[PDB]
Amino acid sequence: FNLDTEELTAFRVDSAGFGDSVVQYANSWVVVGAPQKITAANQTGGLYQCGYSTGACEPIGLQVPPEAVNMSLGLSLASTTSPSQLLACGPTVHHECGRNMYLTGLCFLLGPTQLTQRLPVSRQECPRQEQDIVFLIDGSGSISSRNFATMMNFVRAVISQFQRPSTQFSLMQFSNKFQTHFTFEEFRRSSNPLSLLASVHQLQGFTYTATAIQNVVHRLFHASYGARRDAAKILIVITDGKKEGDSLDYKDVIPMADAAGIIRYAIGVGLAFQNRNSWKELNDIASKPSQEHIFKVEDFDALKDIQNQLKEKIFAIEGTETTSSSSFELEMAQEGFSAVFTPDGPVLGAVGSFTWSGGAFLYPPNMSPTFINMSQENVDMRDSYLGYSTELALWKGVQSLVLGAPRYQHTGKAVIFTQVSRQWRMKAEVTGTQIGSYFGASLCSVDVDSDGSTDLVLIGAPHYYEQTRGGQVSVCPLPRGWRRWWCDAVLYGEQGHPWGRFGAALTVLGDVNGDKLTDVVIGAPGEEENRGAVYLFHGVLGPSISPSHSQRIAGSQLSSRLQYFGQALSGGQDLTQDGLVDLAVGARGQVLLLRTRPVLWVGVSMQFIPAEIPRSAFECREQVVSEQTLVQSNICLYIDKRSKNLLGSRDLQSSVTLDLALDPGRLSPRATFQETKNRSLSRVRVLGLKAHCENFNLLLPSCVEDSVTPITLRLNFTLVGKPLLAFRNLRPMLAADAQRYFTASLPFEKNCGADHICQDNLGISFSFPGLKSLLVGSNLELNAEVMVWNDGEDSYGTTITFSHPAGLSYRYVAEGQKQGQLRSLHLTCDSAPVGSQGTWSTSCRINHLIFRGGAQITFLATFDVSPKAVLGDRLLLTANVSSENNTPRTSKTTFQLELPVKYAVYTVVSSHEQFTKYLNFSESEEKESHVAMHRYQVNNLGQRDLPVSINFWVPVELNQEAVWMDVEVSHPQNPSLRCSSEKIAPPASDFLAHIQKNPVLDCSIAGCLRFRCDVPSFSVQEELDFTLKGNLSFGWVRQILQKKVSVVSVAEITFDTSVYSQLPGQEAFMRAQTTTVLEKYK
Amino acid sequence: QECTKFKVSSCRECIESGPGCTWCQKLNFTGPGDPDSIRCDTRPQLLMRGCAADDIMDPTSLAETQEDHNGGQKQLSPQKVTLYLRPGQAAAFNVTFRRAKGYPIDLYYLMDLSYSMLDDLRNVKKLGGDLLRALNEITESGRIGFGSFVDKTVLPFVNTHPDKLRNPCPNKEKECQPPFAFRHVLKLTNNSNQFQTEVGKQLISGNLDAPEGGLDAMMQVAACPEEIGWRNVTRLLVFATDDGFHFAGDGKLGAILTPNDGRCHLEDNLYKRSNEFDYPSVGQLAHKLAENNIQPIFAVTSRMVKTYEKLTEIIPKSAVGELSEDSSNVVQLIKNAYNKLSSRVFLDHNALPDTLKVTYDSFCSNGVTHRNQPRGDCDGVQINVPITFQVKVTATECIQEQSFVIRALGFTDIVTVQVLPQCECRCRDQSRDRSLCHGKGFLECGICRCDTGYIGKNCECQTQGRSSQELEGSCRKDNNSIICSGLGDCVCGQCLCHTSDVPGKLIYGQYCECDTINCERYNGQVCGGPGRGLCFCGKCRCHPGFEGSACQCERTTEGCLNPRRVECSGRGRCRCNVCECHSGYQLPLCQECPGCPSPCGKYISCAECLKFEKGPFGKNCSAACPGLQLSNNPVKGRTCKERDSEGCWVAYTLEQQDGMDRYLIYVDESRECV
Ligand SMILES: *[C@@H]1O[C@H](CO)[C@@H](O[C@@H]2O[C@H](CO)[C@@H](O[C@@H]3O[C@H](CO[C@H]4O[C@H](CO)[C@@H](O)[C@H](O)[C@@H]4O)[C@@H](O)[C@H](O[C@H]4O[C@H](CO)[C@@H](O)[C@H](O)[C@@H]4O)[C@@H]3O)[C@H](O)[C@H]2NC(C)=O)[C@H](O)[C@H]1NC(C)=O
Ligand SMILES: *[C@@H]1O[C@H](CO)[C@@H](O[C@@H]2O[C@H](CO)[C@@H](O)[C@H](O)[C@H]2NC(C)=O)[C@H](O)[C@H]1NC(C)=O
Ligand SMILES: *[C@@H]1O[C@H](CO)[C@@H](O[C@@H]2O[C@H](CO)[C@@H](O)[C@H](O)[C@H]2NC(C)=O)[C@H](O)[C@H]1NC(C)=O
Ligand SMILES: *[C@@H]1O[C@H](CO)[C@@H](O)[C@H](O)[C@H]1NC(C)=O
Ligand SMILES: *[C@@H]1O[C@H](CO)[C@@H](O)[C@H](O)[C@H]1NC(C)=O
Ligand SMILES: *[C@@H]1O[C@H](CO)[C@@H](O)[C@H](O)[C@H]1NC(C)=O
Ligand SMILES: [Ca+2]
Ligand SMILES: [Ca+2]
Ligand SMILES: [Ca+2]
Ligand SMILES: [Ca+2]
Ligand SMILES: [Mg+2]
Repeated sequence: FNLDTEELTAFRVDSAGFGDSVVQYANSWVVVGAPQKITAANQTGGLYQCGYSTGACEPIGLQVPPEAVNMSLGLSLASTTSPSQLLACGPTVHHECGRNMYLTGLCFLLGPTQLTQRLPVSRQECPRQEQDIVFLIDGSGSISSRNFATMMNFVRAVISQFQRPSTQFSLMQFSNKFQTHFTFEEFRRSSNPLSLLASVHQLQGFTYTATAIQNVVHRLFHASYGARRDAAKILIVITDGKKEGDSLDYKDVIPMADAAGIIRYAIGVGLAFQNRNSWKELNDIASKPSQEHIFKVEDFDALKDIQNQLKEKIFAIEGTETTSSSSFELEMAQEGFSAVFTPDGPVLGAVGSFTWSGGAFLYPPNMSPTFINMSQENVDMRDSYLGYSTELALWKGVQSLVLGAPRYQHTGKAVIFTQVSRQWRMKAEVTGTQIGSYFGASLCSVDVDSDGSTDLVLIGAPHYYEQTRGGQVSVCPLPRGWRRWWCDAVLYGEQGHPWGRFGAALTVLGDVNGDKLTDVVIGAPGEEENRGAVYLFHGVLGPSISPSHSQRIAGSQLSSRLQYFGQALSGGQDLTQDGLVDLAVGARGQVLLLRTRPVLWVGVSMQFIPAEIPRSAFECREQVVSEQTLVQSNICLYIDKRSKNLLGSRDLQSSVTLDLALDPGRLSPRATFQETKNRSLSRVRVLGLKAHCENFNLLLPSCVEDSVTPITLRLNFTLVGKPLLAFRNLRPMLAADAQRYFTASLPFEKNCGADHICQDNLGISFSFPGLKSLLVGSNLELNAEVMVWNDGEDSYGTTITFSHPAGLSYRYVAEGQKQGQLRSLHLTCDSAPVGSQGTWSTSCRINHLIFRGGAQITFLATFDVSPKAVLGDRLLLTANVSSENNTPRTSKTTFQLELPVKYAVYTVVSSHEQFTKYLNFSESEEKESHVAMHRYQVNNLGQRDLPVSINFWVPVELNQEAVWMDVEVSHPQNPSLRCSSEKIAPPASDFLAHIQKNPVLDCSIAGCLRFRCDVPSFSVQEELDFTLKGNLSFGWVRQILQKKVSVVSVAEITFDTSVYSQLPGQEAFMRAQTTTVLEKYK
Repeated sequence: QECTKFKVSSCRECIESGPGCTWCQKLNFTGPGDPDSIRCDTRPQLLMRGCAADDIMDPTSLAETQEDHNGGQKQLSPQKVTLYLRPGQAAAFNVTFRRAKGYPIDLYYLMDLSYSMLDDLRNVKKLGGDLLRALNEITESGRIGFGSFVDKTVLPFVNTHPDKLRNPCPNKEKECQPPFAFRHVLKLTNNSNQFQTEVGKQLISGNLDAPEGGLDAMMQVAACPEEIGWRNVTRLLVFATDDGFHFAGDGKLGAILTPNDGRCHLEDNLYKRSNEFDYPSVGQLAHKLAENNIQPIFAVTSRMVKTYEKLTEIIPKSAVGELSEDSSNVVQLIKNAYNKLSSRVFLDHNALPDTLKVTYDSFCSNGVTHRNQPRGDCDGVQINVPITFQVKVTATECIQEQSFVIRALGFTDIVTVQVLPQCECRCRDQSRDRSLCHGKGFLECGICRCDTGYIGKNCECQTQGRSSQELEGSCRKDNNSIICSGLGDCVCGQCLCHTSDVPGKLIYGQYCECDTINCERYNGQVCGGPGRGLCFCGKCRCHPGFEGSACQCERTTEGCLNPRRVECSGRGRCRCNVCECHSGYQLPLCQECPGCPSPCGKYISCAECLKFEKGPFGKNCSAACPGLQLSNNPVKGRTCKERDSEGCWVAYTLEQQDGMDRYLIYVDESRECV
């Protein structure tokens, strides 16, 4: 609620797409992006650095390589603070690979160091296609010596049009025999391959078409001869006759060839082919379709007229199996489309990875970079732009990345990744809510508190709705314990204005109002009539945000004429060097900076020196005077919450206007101040972090009507002037919860008769109906049934105050429709901090009516208790009770009671599926060792570190007949812990019939073995897991005289029933089981 | 019935208290020293007190059905509803809708021209004489138009040089046309043969990225018929593509951050703006499209059938058509169009101001007895069988006279529903009895409202200096109560609650007992801030659509619903848009129980009883195996892999769904008896 909308800085540099993407640089500067700032030949854009000192933007020097074209840099930005560095990107680089160009991306790292240029600037060369063409030629005696040199001249010709090593050739000639003139190995090695072409001589002889074909693919197309393994296999043939004497047939050859995948062409000569007996050997020979892989001819000479045509059919080769689909890799991934840093090197995001799946390339410290896609075993995620947006997620442990996939199944999903030692797998994910919603656009890891461990994560979906298309941002905390994660710890902020594009961008802003609760900003350039807009929210406690925003600075703030503002924004850094953080929001044409005005708030204390009125100037009399009694009222003012503004100037001096007024609501002033003589007064006085107490003089007229109702005195107070030394504060202000209206009461000595002395006698007692054990997690509301007495004079403005630990406060009950032997009662309660360090009082005066005679009354007061309630292993609470006429005497009548407190914990255990259920028929003898393996995994989603002890139950002895021997428990991935061992004998019932019911072998039948594996401190989120194994004997199997028996092991986790418990009521997730089977017959 | 007293100064301030609030005008009804606020109770209480029946001013909500002549409008009546709406009280008016006949049709064929749509262009290039033939039965002289589309010109949606750009055609290069995105080939015309022959003309094209940019074409079509032309009756479109679809946000890839304006700007029946222009958002159609009475008919491959299926949920009037990759059964699409497109009767309204809340009812023809919900979704009504929607309009406060409309989505018939703020209760003026109220005040239905400076039930008292002994009688609720509950000084029997210049704060009541600040909080706001609800003497009167002690359970809606549209899946009541999943089922919609044993035992017996046929063991199956479904598809999630009845490791995933022990399996076509 403290975003300046008057005295701010504005940079309006008109450079096309300027102010389209912006980021906080090293605190002294702010960098803006102008992707469409045309430079040279359809090339880059350019960046601009701007300082606060002088309202002006200076161009930034850059060595734009001729390689990077139309990359329009600045589109994607990112900055770190560790050491200050910045990062810009051209996610539209164009490199011409001939037939078609693509998009690679190119970024730059600047700073107070070396101007690095990282992909890193291996100008991403085009893709190399591998082809292994094999010329096959008929050398039968039918061909003349003249038509030979002409054909081999056409061969060399079709060989030159190609370039190696991306292309390869191997020749064979086939008549009655088969000569391999040169192999694939003798082509890439021979500096002059065509030198071997004019070296071959004709064969004449017979003709065995099909025979050669097999002699070609089962030799020349071996990786042995040199034919590259991962290659495209092409085979061409040139013949002038059918196959006669051909001891083979196409019915055998064609199939196994297509297996390796070999496109087959054909070029004939004679026109005897255009008969219906010599036309089928072009179709059969070639691969389907037949009308594409053939180019018959009459003349060997004009065979080179189609030398011009064969150019194409071979180059157009891509892939023929799944009806010429369209696969990819990293040609149009526009890396750097979105980038974010992290302690272990920067991280740019690719989009067009493979099936446009997506991912992100990580760059370590001059170590070669890594990369994280989703694997291919992940069938889905086609066309989702995984990595459209990227953000960090630091934690007390290792880092965690997050990528936005706007179009997963065309709806939008967001996926979080972890980088475990030698793993780099997926943590979890969440689908979108609606189709086209675009769930994934924006993301921001933010910190509800300031513990440094990213608590939650925001998500964007500007194009979403159900009735109103305002937009949609989604709050999604970061649960630890993979395979479970919800973007629904409830909420999602919006607005009541369709077509607003709310969630287009957003950034952590941090602590601005100083209540230890980080606050975030969110853009929406579509609000109003295309006009811009921005929003401000606040955290609460842990994973949560406040739906109701405090501010909504939009494009109506004398932003004379900008169309859509808020496209992007980043804040959190102090750049104007006026103490507190700043915010930068980009807009079309210009970019603004909104500072945060210091918010201090103050505490107050009120009192009336003369506690009450002594009845002296009460009912009064009318011989002689008004001896107007003189009451003193002392008020004090002091400011305490400060942490951000720190000591020194401003955080101290600050004048204020005070406005005291007595019995305001009534047109019958019960008194007046002396200084001014009015029923109210004002005086401007200086405040400090040190209290300022001043008492004023009050004049009560001797005679007065109403005395029962105390006289009220409230103060209106603000912050006047706002001149403070330098103009380095300018404007301070107050917070949202500003109870600027504080009132204190002054009672009267009620006439309790012409005598009888007015004895104040009130007792009190309360309890907790049905309250069982009270653990922190369950039992959030705390129902207190307080009864109270009045064995003395009437108490009028009787008050009832409680003392309680910080971990709870009072909330109004407001129960009604018609129930009780109970509350009925309108009462006013005011919480407030009291004791030295921890406890504090919530007073509650029974507002507007009397408590008479020996009458008792009971009301209900409930205290919400926080899930993270810091309080001793016991919590006490008291109840002071007294009349409006204060406590005139000695021994207080307080009533207290102390309760045992426990704390919520979530503790679960599963039976990992690496479990040995191995039964099988080969059971000839009684052997020993096919050791079974019962792996148990455990983890706690609680919110506190707590010692535990994981118990086990493994069967062994069974009437002297061991079940499985030498059983121990391994504890990998974790220190060598200490585990206990103890044998025990079950009840000894008739086991014969027992397991006949159920083949199961629980510990109740066979002498089991308990393992007590203690644990020092089971830190939350710790998935501490371990397994147990032992050679499993087959001997005991006969002891019971059945088959298909199954032995079970039980594993139950435990912890001190006292102090800790489990939350939901009762979950047996702390008791897993693993049933192995020993079915072995014969 | 029900009536809690707000500040009651006149008969009108009694009406602004609630629906069940009545007022009595009968004079001499006030006792020796009784409150004037007593005149405002419930009708029953008034009669029990003595207040005559004809003295009970009771403005109730009702409806004015000014029906037209005929040919005013066709099957939406009434045509003009002039409601007189009292706040808090609902006015109900019915809506008869009996669709009559097929009006002039107007089709438009949005075909994606790709290399994958080759045999589509061949088996469709000219089959339109059977379209008018399929149009002949129901409708008469309709219209037929065509529009082509591919994807944005500039990359990364398709290589932008080089002269592959002049020749995108893969490998065949049969003189395909230049890469485009929207070419209006044919305008809406009567002829049919001229239409076919103008289509075959153009050949396909090609692009890079797999999904298409067909959405941009959508808007450009229904954007400016000042150049394309459109009939003033019906307008049906039909999407056709064996590819995906790009929406807003994807344009940022092509260095374009200029959103969609909504209007097309062509110069040669061909877009040249889509490049300097971003993609239409997903929701930018259900508005603009449904505004021009146009409705696409999804008809693509089975590979893209269930993706457009989720799209059917959002946008209104749209059907899904799975067809072969040859587009041969394309004309049967429209036999399935009118099938459930003439079926979706809609009944929404212009975005009303927040000061109003509208609902409807539904009485479909085949069986359905629906009640209380927006829209008018009755997918079981067609030609000549009327329907029934009960429109109930309620207000929160005394609105200002305004007017809105209730249209049927995809229909030009406008129903101008007038709305009148009915609150005031006429009775008399200050010509009758300038006497009582001792001249310094007027009279209104009995009581007298005094001037700024005169007060009392007969303007007899003045706002300075007064008080009596037992005038303090009805001035305190009971014998053991403080006068006027404090915060109020009693004058002439009754109390004048003091005033507080503090936001929200306000005292009121006979004995000044109630305030509008001391209620139950919520999110650090009184009764849920001014947005959600309000405060009145402790209890919160939450605005419409909000319930709870303090509007705590903020919404009466159910976001607890999934796409399945069953609350919280398996188990979990839907409280406050939150599910209470039984056992360890986790949020939000209660499907995954992470800690559960992921039980494959006891399932093997039934796995070989469904995929393989190795003997339903205990009995048969489909009885001991209510995991009824065994989709022939790669479902996944609970990747299980255990053994069979005799040796072999039978693999199979296990995708659970919704309630209790309901499942969906694909048992691998494989075994392992090693
Ligand atoms: C990141 O994401 C990718 C994709 O989502 C995961 O899966 C990769 O998917 C592609 C699918 O195309 C795999 O394909 C690779 O093709 C290369 C060349 O193209 C061949 O394949 C096409 C299709 O058959 C042919 O038509 C063409 O003629 C080629 O034969 C191969 O060279 C790749 O390498 C394979 O062989 C090489 C030989 O040098 C071996 O070194 C490799 O081990 C590998 O077997 C490959 O066949 C590709 O295999 C997939 N990548 C991986 C690592 O499996 C990736 O898994 C994922 N990346 C990581 C690191 O997780
Ligand atoms: C970059 O390319 C664009 C086109 O992609 C050029 O814009 C115009 O393009 C048309 C069509 O090719 C040409 O006929 C015009 O001559 C171009 N305009 C101008 C002013 O040259 C654009 O010129 C190119 N920019 C640069 C500087 O290379
Ligand atoms: C403290 O409170 C009073 C009342 O709010 C202020 O008096 C002004 O009174 C009028 C109504 O009569 C309000 O509309 C104004 O908002 C009040 N102040 C203004 C002008 O904003 C009084 O000024 C306050 N005391 C000071 C000076 O701090
Ligand atoms: C004196 O009293 C009047 C009425 O209460 C008030 O309006 C005025 O501000 C006061 N004047 C001073 C000087 O305090
Ligand atoms: C109630 O307890 C608080 C605790 O500090 C104390 O300040 C107050 O005086 C007590 N009230 C009385 C008068 O008993
Ligand atoms: C509307 O229709 C329903 C059901 O047919 C009927 O009960 C009700 O009386 C009708 N309402 C009006 C205002 O006629
Ligand atoms: Ca945090
Ligand atoms: Ca803060
Ligand atoms: Ca600053
Ligand atoms: Ca097709
Ligand atoms: Mg020959």
